[PDB]
Amino acid sequence: GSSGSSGMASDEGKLFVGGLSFDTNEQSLEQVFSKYGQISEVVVVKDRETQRSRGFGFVTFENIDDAKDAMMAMNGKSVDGRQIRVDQAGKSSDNRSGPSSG
Repeated sequence: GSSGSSGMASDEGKLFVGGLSFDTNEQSLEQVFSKYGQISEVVVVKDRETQRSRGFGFVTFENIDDAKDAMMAMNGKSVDGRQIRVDQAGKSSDNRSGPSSG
């Protein structure tokens, strides 16, 4: 097929990584994404029964450019001899509030 406008440019900060090796943990990822740029936090989705690892995760970056900066690097990279991919994940979070005065 042939696409016209090749460019989303709608990064929010979170990245969508898939095909992560079981070994790949919240730390490993960071250790890598850290060499590319700054990181805010990591999130490795897991099952509810075995609670091991679904097979994908997401690393939150301070700002937008911060993430996209690393995406252009990981996007189609090999972490420890793998073939995972990286691209704009999107925006997914739940509201939350906390006390101030006590």
